[PDB]
Amino acid sequence: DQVQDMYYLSPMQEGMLFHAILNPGQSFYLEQITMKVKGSLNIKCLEESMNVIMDRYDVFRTVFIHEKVKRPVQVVLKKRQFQIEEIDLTHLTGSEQTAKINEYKEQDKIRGFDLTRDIPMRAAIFKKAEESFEWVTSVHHIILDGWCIGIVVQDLFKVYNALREQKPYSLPPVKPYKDYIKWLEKQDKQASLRYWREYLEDFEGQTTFAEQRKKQKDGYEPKELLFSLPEAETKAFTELAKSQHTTLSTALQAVWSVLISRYQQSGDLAFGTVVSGRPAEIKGVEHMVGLFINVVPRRVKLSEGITFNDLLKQLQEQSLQSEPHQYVPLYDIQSQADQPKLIDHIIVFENYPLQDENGFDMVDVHVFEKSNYDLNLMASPGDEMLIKLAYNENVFDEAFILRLKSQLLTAIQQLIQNPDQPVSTINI
Repeated sequence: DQVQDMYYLSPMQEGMLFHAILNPGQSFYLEQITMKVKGSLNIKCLEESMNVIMDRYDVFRTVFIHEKVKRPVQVVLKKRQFQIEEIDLTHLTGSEQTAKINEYKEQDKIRGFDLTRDIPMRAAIFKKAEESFEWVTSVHHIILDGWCIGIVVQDLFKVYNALREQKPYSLPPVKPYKDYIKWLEKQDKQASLRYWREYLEDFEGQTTFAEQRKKQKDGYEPKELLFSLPEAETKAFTELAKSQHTTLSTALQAVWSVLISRYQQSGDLAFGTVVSGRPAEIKGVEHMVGLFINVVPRRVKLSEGITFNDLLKQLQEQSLQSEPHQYVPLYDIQSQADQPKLIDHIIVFENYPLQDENGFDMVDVHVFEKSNYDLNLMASPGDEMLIKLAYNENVFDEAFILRLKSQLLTAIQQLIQNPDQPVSTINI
């Protein structure tokens, strides 16, 4: 028997499987990480390590069954042999190499995975010269969300550097993903839907930045504007969040709420927020690897005279309230609102972005994921906080995105200088 265990899918996994099967070739749920290596890499040993990781993390050994079954199940296989696709490009010119690697990345996006058979993760390493490699890893988020990859990479290099130097290693114990499925089977699914319904009671709908949306035919032209919050502002922003017993993520969502209240001319608004999805009742949940994070609606109410510190408190409390119900798929929430466009942009605060020795230099790490919203506000910590506006240029002009950058920066500065004044006083 190849099967170690078999159990049901989380609601989000089930939604993901259904949409993946029905929309093949479209890059859904696919993350592609490109690592450019400069230095010595022991590929054979890297492969050995990957297979240690295969046995360490049950999600990599999981496949899915949906045919001739009453309800889909995920099956953990006792052992699965991983193999790196190693490609030697050394006999090609530099332009040939790049074309070769882009060709691979483009066909890889279309290929996706057959979730009923494949390991939902693969790796190709391209050798371009003696000490230069390009290492493309693809993964399906039904087994591992984007905020988990770092954990796995860290363990992979720990195994790798021990194996190559012939040293012993030990790794901390990790709970299996089934433990999260078991936690989910104790939750009251109807109470969680009721939570979202009541939270969203009487919320009416909103096209964000409607007067700025280009009304063109459908299509996605992905663009990005990257910028940073200067260190002194970043410091004061962080101090304010700490002093108010909240997070940088919540503080940024609060500032964004003020900006959107002005464009929408309204005090009742919504946007999507990526939440961790990790239940505190699950001892050791921070070390688990699998699909946890979710996009949920954030609804913000701005009354007359509300201050920034008021807003920080309103959002911090609702985050905590929401925590037992973060497993509900957005689709099911939107159906409880008879509003398929309840939200149309999101805010993503990523504490530990993969994109910032082992005997080599990591020259660059780039992440690709397909875009599901026409505007995405993305931020990560640092001495100067890193902010990205990722948008669909077929909808928003670059000039408008640039105005949004200067408004966000001036709104941060003004709300941290006067966090106890009505946010209606801020000049944007």
